Amino acid sequence: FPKALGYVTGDMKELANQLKDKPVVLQFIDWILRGISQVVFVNNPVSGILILVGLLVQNPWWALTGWLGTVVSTLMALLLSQDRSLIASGLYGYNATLVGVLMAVFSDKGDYFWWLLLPVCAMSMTCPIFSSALNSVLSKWDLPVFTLPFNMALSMYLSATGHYNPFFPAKLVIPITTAPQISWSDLSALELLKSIPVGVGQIYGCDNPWTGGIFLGAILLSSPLMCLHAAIGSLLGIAAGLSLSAPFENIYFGLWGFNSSLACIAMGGMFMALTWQTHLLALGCALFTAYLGVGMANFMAEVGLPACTWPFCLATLLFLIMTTKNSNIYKMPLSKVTYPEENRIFYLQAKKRMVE
Amino acid sequence: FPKALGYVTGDMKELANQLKDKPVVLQFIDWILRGISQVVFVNNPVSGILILVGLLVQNPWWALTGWLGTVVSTLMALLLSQDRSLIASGLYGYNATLVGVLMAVFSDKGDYFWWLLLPVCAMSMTCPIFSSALNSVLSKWDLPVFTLPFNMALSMYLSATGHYNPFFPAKLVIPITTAPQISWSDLSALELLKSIPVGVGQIYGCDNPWTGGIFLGAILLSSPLMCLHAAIGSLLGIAAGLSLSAPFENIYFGLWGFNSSLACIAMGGMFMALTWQTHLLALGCALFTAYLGVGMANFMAEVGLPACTWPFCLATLLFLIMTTKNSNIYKMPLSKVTYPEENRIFYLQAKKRMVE
Amino acid sequence: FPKALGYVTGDMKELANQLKDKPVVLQFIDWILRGISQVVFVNNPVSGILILVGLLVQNPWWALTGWLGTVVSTLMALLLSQDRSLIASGLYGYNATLVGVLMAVFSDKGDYFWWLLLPVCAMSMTCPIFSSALNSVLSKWDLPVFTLPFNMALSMYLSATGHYNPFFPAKLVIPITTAPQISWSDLSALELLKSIPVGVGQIYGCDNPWTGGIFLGAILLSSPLMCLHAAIGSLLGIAAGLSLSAPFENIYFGLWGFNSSLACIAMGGMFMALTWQTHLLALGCALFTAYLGVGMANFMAEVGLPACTWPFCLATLLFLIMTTKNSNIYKMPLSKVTYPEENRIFYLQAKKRMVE
Ligand SMILES: CC(C)CCC[C@@H](C)[C@H]1CC[C@H]2[C@@H]3CC=C4C[C@@H](OC(=O)CCC(=O)O)CC[C@]4(C)[C@H]3CC[C@]12C
Ligand SMILES: CC(C)CCC[C@@H](C)[C@H]1CC[C@H]2[C@@H]3CC=C4C[C@@H](OC(=O)CCC(=O)O)CC[C@]4(C)[C@H]3CC[C@]12C
Ligand SMILES: CC(C)CCC[C@@H](C)[C@H]1CC[C@H]2[C@@H]3CC=C4C[C@@H](OC(=O)CCC(=O)O)CC[C@]4(C)[C@H]3CC[C@]12C
Ligand SMILES: CCCCCCCCO[C@@H]1O[C@H](CO)[C@@H](O)[C@H](O)[C@H]1O
Ligand SMILES: CCCCCCCCO[C@@H]1O[C@H](CO)[C@@H](O)[C@H](O)[C@H]1O
Ligand SMILES: CCCCCCCCO[C@@H]1O[C@H](CO)[C@@H](O)[C@H](O)[C@H]1O
Ligand SMILES: CCCCCCCCO[C@@H]1O[C@H](CO)[C@@H](O)[C@H](O)[C@H]1O
Ligand SMILES: CCCCCCCCO[C@@H]1O[C@H](CO)[C@@H](O)[C@H](O)[C@H]1O
Ligand SMILES: CCCCCCCCO[C@@H]1O[C@H](CO)[C@@H](O)[C@H](O)[C@H]1O
Ligand SMILES: CCCCCCCCO[C@@H]1O[C@H](CO)[C@@H](O)[C@H](O)[C@H]1O
Ligand SMILES: CCCCCCCCO[C@@H]1O[C@H](CO)[C@@H](O)[C@H](O)[C@H]1O
Ligand SMILES: CCCCCCCCO[C@@H]1O[C@H](CO)[C@@H](O)[C@H](O)[C@H]1O
Ligand SMILES: CCCCCCCCO[C@@H]1O[C@H](CO)[C@@H](O)[C@H](O)[C@H]1O
Ligand SMILES: CCCCCCCCO[C@@H]1O[C@H](CO)[C@@H](O)[C@H](O)[C@H]1O
Ligand SMILES: CCCCCCCCO[C@@H]1O[C@H](CO)[C@@H](O)[C@H](O)[C@H]1O
Ligand SMILES: CCCCCCCCO[C@@H]1O[C@H](CO)[C@@H](O)[C@H](O)[C@H]1O
Ligand SMILES: CCCCCCCCO[C@@H]1O[C@H](CO)[C@@H](O)[C@H](O)[C@H]1O
Ligand SMILES: CCCCCCCCO[C@@H]1O[C@H](CO)[C@@H](O)[C@H](O)[C@H]1O
Ligand SMILES: CCCCCCCCO[C@@H]1O[C@H](CO)[C@@H](O)[C@H](O)[C@H]1O
Ligand SMILES: CCCCCCCCO[C@@H]1O[C@H](CO)[C@@H](O)[C@H](O)[C@H]1O
Ligand SMILES: CCCCCCCCO[C@@H]1O[C@H](CO)[C@@H](O)[C@H](O)[C@H]1O
Ligand SMILES: CCCCCCCCO[C@@H]1O[C@H](CO)[C@@H](O)[C@H](O)[C@H]1O
Ligand SMILES: CCCCCCCCO[C@@H]1O[C@H](CO)[C@@H](O)[C@H](O)[C@H]1O
Ligand SMILES: CCCCCCCCO[C@@H]1O[C@H](CO)[C@@H](O)[C@H](O)[C@H]1O
Repeated sequence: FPKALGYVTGDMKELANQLKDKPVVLQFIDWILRGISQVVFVNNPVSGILILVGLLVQNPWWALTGWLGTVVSTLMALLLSQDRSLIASGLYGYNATLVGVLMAVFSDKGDYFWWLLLPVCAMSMTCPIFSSALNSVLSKWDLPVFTLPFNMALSMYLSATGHYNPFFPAKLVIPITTAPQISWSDLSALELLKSIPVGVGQIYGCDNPWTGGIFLGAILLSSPLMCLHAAIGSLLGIAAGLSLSAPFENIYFGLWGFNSSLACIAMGGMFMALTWQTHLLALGCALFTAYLGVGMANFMAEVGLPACTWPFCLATLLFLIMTTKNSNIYKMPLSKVTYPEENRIFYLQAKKRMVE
Repeated sequence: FPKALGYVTGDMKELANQLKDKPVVLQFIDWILRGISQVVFVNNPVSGILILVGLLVQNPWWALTGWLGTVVSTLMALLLSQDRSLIASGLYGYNATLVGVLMAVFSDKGDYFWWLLLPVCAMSMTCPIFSSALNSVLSKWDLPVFTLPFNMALSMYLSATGHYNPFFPAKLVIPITTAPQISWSDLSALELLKSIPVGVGQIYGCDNPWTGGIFLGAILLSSPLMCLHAAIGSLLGIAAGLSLSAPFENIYFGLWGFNSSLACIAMGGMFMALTWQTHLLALGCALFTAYLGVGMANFMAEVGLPACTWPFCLATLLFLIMTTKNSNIYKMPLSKVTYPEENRIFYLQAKKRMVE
Repeated sequence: FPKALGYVTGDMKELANQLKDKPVVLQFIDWILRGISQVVFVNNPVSGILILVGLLVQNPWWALTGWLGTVVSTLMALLLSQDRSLIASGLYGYNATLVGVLMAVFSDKGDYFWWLLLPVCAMSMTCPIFSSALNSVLSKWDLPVFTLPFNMALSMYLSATGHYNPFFPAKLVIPITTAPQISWSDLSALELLKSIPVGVGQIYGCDNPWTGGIFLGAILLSSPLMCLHAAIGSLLGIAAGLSLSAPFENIYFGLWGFNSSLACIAMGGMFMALTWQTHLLALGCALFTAYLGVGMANFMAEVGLPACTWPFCLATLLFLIMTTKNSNIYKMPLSKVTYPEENRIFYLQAKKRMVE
């Protein structure tokens, strides 16, 4: 356990290095699994395997379409001569992971609608394009693209099909038009506790509590700090939902937790170096993101769309673009971002250099 | 009167300088009052007091929530280590002024719904963040953020609550679905004249004609040119409304005047040096802004939102980003923007330098 | 024929050069006709005459309002001291061409509603402003503005009037709310073939097949490659429509073809040098653009608007911003863009220089 562990924590760069001479198919599978895990900012193929297992526990059909999307986007990125370092760390696959899974989730035709593999492929082939274009812009400000490629691809696909498409109908999204009757005496502490892993699970559209727990274990295996912040951000989404008197069903289903979870991971040591100041900033950002999440869900329902993780992308870019004159609130150079423990060591070293 | 006057015109930089050694609470109150007056591009705490009086004449509850928002945003800006020069000239408070007032205005729970002070605080704490992020982008093109922070915060809050929220319901916004019967014989010249100050008053969501008049006097006290352009832009909004056969009630209520008023102030000597060419350009921009105002009100009503001053921000940024080869149409360096009289002296000097 | 031909192919730069000394009214008419032809990226006044003839075959009223818009925008661009090279090649007129025609097309008052010439003028005067502002941004990334000026002007005008305006009502746009009954046995190969020129004709909102054919001949006269790509992109839009089970009426009317036609022209040798790789990329972009076209039509119908060519602008900017490490997928310097034959000669020369 102690020896074998260190080999599977972090971003497994030793395995990445040892694969560079191995048969190209093994390298490809490594890129697929890292693409899957990058949905939660993790660059680790063992975490990608565990996330696959969680997807399979939720619904093997969604596991299939998410895996298929990852493969097609990775192949497209190669056909289009994208940067190999980005491909090899999964950054040309994770948006198509979300595309495949959530196309399955929002289909109105149910499990194993095999025709769905056509649009799943089609939209997956657009993810590198979306990814390349956005990167070419945002990298000039040293910002990441997050899941903007996925959200653009999905809003476009779901607007194009809609509920009335004869071939690929989507689920009908209906805006609220009555105040939800709220009976606070039925509030269940056990179900709210359960909503924390579910909120993590909904990052991949999964409502099964066991799947959210498996996702948390995947993150934990890569990085304990990231896992802490995933859980905390899910929790903060729950608290926000209750602050706005949201129907308990939606909280229990994790709909208030996946955006704030993603924002809390990103801000809590990932793209900002972890100090007590940026920890509080990440809690603030998670809360803010939950409020933006419900606002965008309402707004998008007026046009028949889900919000998915538009809220996370917009909020987290906003917090990363804000400046301060506080030396302890430090944004990571993207070329130096790995995972919170390591980022913190970099920050402390650079600070000792600043103090010389 | 003549001696004491000069001390209260302009941006009162002598008082700003004399406060730098005074007790920190007096400095803070000065920053609050300047934040209030910056809603109309004025950097003057006496104007901020007069605007407070106008708010109180409209509705003391809105005065309270606007003041509270200004205070919380200013405190947040300090907690977040924002630039002190910007804070001290009110630029980290005015967006939260609008947030506090217009949250009161669009609440469906009426005057003195004390629970409303919670979201008023919450959204006010986001205004520095919105303000910092936007500034970090727009200042690279030497552009101001205008009221984009406020409009983003408010669209997000109002989308998140909506009309059916059990705790903080908003007013219901209903899109038009019948042509308004228009009886032109009832057009009242007295009421259209009255619509000019009301259009200025609606910059802070105030429909009381006395309040609009007090706002005009606040602007006048700081700068006669800015006050002229406020009035003219309100008037141009009226004319636009009539050009589109708008219902008289909406014109009389000032809904056609506040965006074009703001655009006319901004363009008429503030962010462009005042020449006869830029005066005409500012009239054009005010008209354009009124037309964009009604377009965005219709579009946003389709999703349940008011447009507030999205039209002013988008239109005025558009006119400030346009280039010309006309030496007399000159955009002010932001580091040199104070108020139109002074900006014009700078422009004339720089032009004499250009002619040497 | 052989001698006189070469004088009218391409961008007719010899005529442009010989006009520089001629009476200023002839120069102005040349700028008008080039503005008209730039709707399809053509810089050629004979093509502009042929496109006028096609407009007249569709509906002389639309010919009138499109011509009037071109004239007013060109005059405005001069009044505002815009760059003369851009004006003289039609780039300050084509957005107002579309404004005039499509305001006529979406009016609910029918042919020869003479009052419509007021908003046609008004919105045409905004096209240089929109054009200047957008250029000032996009030219920093070496990107064109495409028809974003037109689409912004039109979305703003149509939102401001809407269907219920007492003076300038627009056509009512109704979102889909039932699945279209689809009877595939009635599919007509003759009508699908006819949909190719109609798809080109709808670039100017024209459904008459003869008008689309005249437009294709205008493009052909300037550049055979551009004409090939116009036809192919229209065809690809047809195929997309059938892939999404669109009602045959909409395909036959060319609604699936005009955006993908424009994208295919732009990408197929115009703003990318033409190689077999960029030819395939342009086919992909045309298909992608057709799918985005239907998505934006659905989304915009939820707020009462047409999509017009928002899809073409957004998709083509996206494909032009994507990077690759493929030396054969080469984006043209804007200062070197003329028409595909010539651009290809430039690319081959620069490549021989790269290989030395
Ligand atoms: C969720 C929406 C409605 C509001 C989001 C607000 C948060 C983003 C704010 C509220 C409290 C703020 C924190 C309160 C005060 C502090 C301590 C402050 O530290 C100091 O200024 C002194 C110590 C030092 O030198 O760093 C740094 C900012 C921070 C973490 C703030 C960060 C931003 C926070 C978390
Ligand atoms: C409201 C929407 C529908 C249209 C908005 C149009 C305005 C922005 C346009 C219309 C008339 C234009 C003005 C008409 C002509 C002039 C004179 C022109 O001056 C000159 O070109 C010669 C003198 C010199 O050298 O400056 C400068 C631009 C200006 C003010 C134009 C500025 C822009 C204006 C106000
Ligand atoms: C319409 C939406 C749903 C999908 C749009 C997908 C297209 C944009 C993709 C699909 C097939 C792709 C093409 C398939 C493979 C090739 C060959 C490839 O050439 C090479 O990599 C080797 C030869 C060389 O060195 O150039 C260049 C990219 C290209 C044209 C690809 C360009 C982008 C294409 C057309
Ligand atoms: C029972 C737990 C051990 C299972 C088999 C060994 C896997 C441990 O991991 C091993 O770590 C080594 C580090 O020196 C690497 O060189 C190996 O490639 C790697 O497999
Ligand atoms: C091509 C698609 C855009 C790529 C932009 C990457 C910018 C972010 O940077 C990446 O963040 C990852 C976390 O998600 C880390 O695993 C990587 O080490 C880091 O380089
Ligand atoms: C190849 C790895 C991905 C999973 C493939 C699983 C195929 C299951 O097959 C599906 O099983 C259903 C019953 O469970 C049937 O109702 C469906 O018709 C059938 O297609
Ligand atoms: C069917 C999917 C196969 C994907 C592998 C394609 C790899 C080769 O395609 C590309 O060729 C370019 C030529 O200039 C190279 O620059 C790129 O590195 C390469 O990715
Ligand atoms: C690369 C993408 C390939 C897509 C292949 C689609 C094959 C469709 O297959 C069909 O699916 C239907 C719906 O589930 C079933 O009812 C049919 O039995 C099956 O033939
Ligand atoms: C270019 C694409 C053409 C594909 C034609 C495939 C037709 C498949 O079949 C059709 O599927 C429809 C789906 O709702 C049904 O409504 C039709 O009755 C059925 O005939
Ligand atoms: C590119 C187009 C691929 C999808 C076309 C068919 C999708 C809808 O086809 C579905 O399944 C059966 C397939 O024969 C039909 O009979 C059903 O009516 C329909 O629900
Ligand atoms: C009746 C009008 C006068 C009221 C009291 C004096 C206020 C005038 O203003 C005074 O101007 C001086 C300029 O020399 C400053 O030094 C003072 O601080 C300021 O109070
Ligand atoms: C932090 C929030 C953004 C600040 C950007 C300020 C850019 C505009 O600049 C400011 O304009 C004011 C008028 O409104 C003037 O009073 C100031 O003197 C001037 O610096
Ligand atoms: C402290 C400065 C801000 C203004 C505070 C005013 C408090 C008024 O108090 C309000 O007065 C109403 C009657 O006018 C009552 O109906 C409300 O219940 C009461 O809260
Ligand atoms: C409760 C509200 C109190 C606001 C005052 C907080 C001022 C101190 O907080 C911040 O500390 C930073 C430490 O690096 C400094 O750089 C900043 O200038 C300062 O604003
Ligand atoms: C910093 C923000 C503090 C918010 C304090 C909210 C206090 C709520 O106070 C309550 O308000 C209700 C609505 O007006 C009244 O009906 C109750 O009497 C009153 O107790
Ligand atoms: C974490 C936040 C939990 C706050 C619980 C406070 C409940 C206040 O009370 C509730 O207010 C609702 C408002 O419409 C009413 O509908 C309920 O009947 C009432 O019990
Ligand atoms: C963070 C949550 C704060 C707001 C919760 C309560 C807001 C709605 O509470 C309001 O006033 C009374 C308060 O007891 C209730 O009885 C009323 O039903 C309700 O209208
Ligand atoms: C019948 C076809 C010819 C019609 C009249 C001559 C038009 C041909 O075009 C001519 O080409 C010349 C190139 O040397 C130019 O110098 C002329 O200006 C141009 O008119
Ligand atoms: C002022 C409005 C924006 C102008 C930006 C022009 C950038 C594109 O560049 C232009 O493309 C045209 C094709 O459409 C070519 O005819 C021109 O030669 C080329 O310069
Ligand atoms: C001047 C060049 C543009 C075309 C002008 C055409 C004017 C036609 O005039 C129109 O003709 C219609 C019948 O066709 C009548 O019904 C309309 O009332 C009349 O205005
Ligand atoms: C009624 C329409 C007439 C249009 C012609 C106007 C041309 C002069 O107006 C402008 O004057 C500026 C003065 O600095 C020059 O820089 C510009 O080149 C010029 O276009
Ligand atoms: C520069 C813009 C000038 C606009 C002139 C508008 C003239 C309106 O003219 C009117 O048009 C009506 C509608 O077609 C007709 O019914 C009337 O007979 C005609 O007088
Ligand atoms: C500032 C602009 C004022 C213009 C007033 C012109 C009135 C033209 O006339 C009006 O046109 C309306 C159009 O639907 C009709 O409903 C009215 O009955 C009619 O009187
Ligand atoms: C700037 C305002 C210009 C347009 C105002 C009138 C537009 C609608 O006027 C139209 O035509 C006739 C004109 O008298 C009216 O009698 C009709 O009722 C109306 O349909």
